[PDB]
Amino acid sequence: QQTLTADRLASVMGLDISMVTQAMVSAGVNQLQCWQDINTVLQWIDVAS
Amino acid sequence: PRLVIWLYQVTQWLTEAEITTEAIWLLCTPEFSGNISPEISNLLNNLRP
Repeated sequence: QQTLTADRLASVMGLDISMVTQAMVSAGVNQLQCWQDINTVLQWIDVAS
Repeated sequence: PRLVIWLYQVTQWLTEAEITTEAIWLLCTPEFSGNISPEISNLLNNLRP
């Protein structure tokens, strides 16, 4: 479905909510629709770390 | 000091019992996804008849 939220993903994967929100803002994605958005967010998070 | 002793005792127990902090968090957290899971759907489908 399209009910995945940033907070749920951050809690599940063990990241910090602030980092996930900032990565989502930077990557230009506002909704986690497909795997591409998640991949982009994770790439931004990894580069930042 | 009570909080410090509690943290020390809990961490020692977790290290001795070979349980990661994430596992204990999943065991004792009060938060939940709030979305019905495929396991629950299968349980309901098998239980209704």
